Amino acid sequence: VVVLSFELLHAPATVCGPKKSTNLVKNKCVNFNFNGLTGTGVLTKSNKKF
Amino acid sequence: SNCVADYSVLYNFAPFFAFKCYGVSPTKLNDLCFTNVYADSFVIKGNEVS
Amino acid sequence: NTLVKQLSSKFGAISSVLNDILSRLDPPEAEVQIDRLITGRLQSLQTYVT
Amino acid sequence: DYYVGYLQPRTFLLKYNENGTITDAVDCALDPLSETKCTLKSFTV
Ligand SMILES: *[C@@H]1O[C@H](CO)[C@@H](O[C@@H]2O[C@H](CO)[C@@H](O)[C@H](O)[C@H]2NC(C)=O)[C@H](O)[C@H]1NC(C)=O
Repeated sequence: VVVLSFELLHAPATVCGPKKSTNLVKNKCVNFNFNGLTGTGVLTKSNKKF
Repeated sequence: SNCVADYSVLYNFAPFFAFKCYGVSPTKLNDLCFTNVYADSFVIKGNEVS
Repeated sequence: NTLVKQLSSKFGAISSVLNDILSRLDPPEAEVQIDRLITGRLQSLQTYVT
Repeated sequence: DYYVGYLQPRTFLLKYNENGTITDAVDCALDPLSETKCTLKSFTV
């Protein structure tokens, strides 16, 4: 018996499946998947002081 | 961790007595990202698998 | 503000984010988690209108 | 000089600035006034 234990928290760490990344598109309404975070919106350059 | 979470190897490795996923579907594991994957390996009896 | 804040509630679901439910679970399971969110959202909107 | 304190489960009201930093905090079980501040989610009552 092997138990694969994990947590899904919008990927603070990745360990992602065999998916292929594409190029970024900015200032357009696009669908997106960022390390599993899934949604639709317009992505812009951020000026938030992270 | 720090790896590509390719789960097709589990289905290719062997047929299993049970493959039961609780948090996710067993066929969506290759689309998701996992913060920390832990594999807990142990041997139990059939009457204890449940 | 209350009506928007209720969007973060799980109402018994694994996640308040619909895309996480659809990404992680196959239709027959996703429908259960989604029905839990729909029920909570229905009471939130009905309370707001009342 | 050396100091040691211990953590406990507590609820805090954390005040953030325009930048991603915490400027103040209220310990919600310290004082009736702090509990009120947490209830209202304000540092002014
Ligand atoms: C928040 O961060 C900014 C820098 O990112 C701090 O500095 C101010 O930045 C603005 C940017 O337009 C300048 O116009 C101000 O003059 C800067 N401040 C000073 C004193 O020169 C800003 O101080 C930070 N805020 C806090 C509360 O720490």
